[PDB]
Amino acid sequence: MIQRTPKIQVYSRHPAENGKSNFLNCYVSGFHPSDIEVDLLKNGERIEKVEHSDLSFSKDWSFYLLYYTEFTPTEKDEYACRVNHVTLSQPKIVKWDRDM
Amino acid sequence: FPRPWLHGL
Amino acid sequence: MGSHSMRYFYTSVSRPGRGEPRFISVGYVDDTQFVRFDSDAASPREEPRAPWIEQEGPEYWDRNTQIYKAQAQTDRESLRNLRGYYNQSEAGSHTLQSMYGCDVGPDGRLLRGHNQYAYDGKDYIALNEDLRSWTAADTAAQISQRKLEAARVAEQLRAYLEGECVEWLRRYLENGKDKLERADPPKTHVTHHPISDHEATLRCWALGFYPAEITLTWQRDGEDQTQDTELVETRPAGDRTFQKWTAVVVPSGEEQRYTCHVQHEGLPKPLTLRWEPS
Repeated sequence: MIQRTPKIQVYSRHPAENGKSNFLNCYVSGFHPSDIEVDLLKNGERIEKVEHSDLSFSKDWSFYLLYYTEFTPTEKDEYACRVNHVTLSQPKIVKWDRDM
Repeated sequence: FPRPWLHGL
Repeated sequence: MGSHSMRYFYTSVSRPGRGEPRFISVGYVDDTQFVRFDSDAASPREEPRAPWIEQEGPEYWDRNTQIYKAQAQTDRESLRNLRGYYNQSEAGSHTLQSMYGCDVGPDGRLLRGHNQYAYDGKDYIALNEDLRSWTAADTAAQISQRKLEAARVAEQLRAYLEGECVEWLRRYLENGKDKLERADPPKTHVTHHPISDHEATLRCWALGFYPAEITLTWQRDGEDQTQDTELVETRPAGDRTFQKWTAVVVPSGEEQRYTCHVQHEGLPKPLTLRWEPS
């Protein structure tokens, strides 16, 4: 009713190229209420220098936020976004796929 | 340029 | 085409036991955020969030800061009143959101104004498009409606929306212009991702575009397809621009029967794309 679970997309600013500096984005949207926790992860480990956008909302009143950090992808490093919200019984992890 | 506070609901 | 909007988005959230309700406000011109305020900042003040607004003088930042602080106080009263109208407990958290602003055409004249509210994420009360009357969701909102009518609030909103809203939006567009009046067309391509011996995904990409509004559609044999398609929400790249894709699952060997169709304000004419096995 008055609770909506976040949609999550994890993606780069630019097409990924191993060894070339880029930005990793975790875009969380469609959620209500507004309190939400998000971590960006490198091989399971929280990344410290992560920034986010100012809270805004869509036409249906659901909230959205962009979380982002500089990174340089490689063949083997795995990245992910971990999200908790009152609608989730445990945090949801979505892995970065460079083709989505 | 924002508007002022108005009146409460 | 050629139209523009200004919007302010306010969020007040109560947090019993953890202080007074938070107030946050962001302002946009089209899809470009230009200001913010957050009551939980160490020294709450309206702050610039685009380069072109930094030129405004101290009187602008001071006025607006004082506005938000007053609005925060007013929203806290509204939250109290709404809890009462709904017979709600003092123990829960509730949200009041507010959106207002104006839409203008190429000539700068008002096309329409907006001023509406949501409570716990549900429409509560809205200024009608006449800028004179209100629509209430339920018997609680009818109480607010009577109060707004009594205080003549629609009149004040109409004067702002026809007046300062449009006038300031025009000022932003005129000095802000290089970014705000510039549409950037999407860079487009189709990628191919085998799924099995029998099927492959075709993914039609749109990258680097502004503003956010775009339409991406897959046809088979020139007929719109929604079966076996997936269309992701338009997403921010972080550099003012947006991204989006749409994908379709096709029988392998039939890729050339599929076309992707792209429409965006930055495009002179719609694009049609096919996979090019390079």
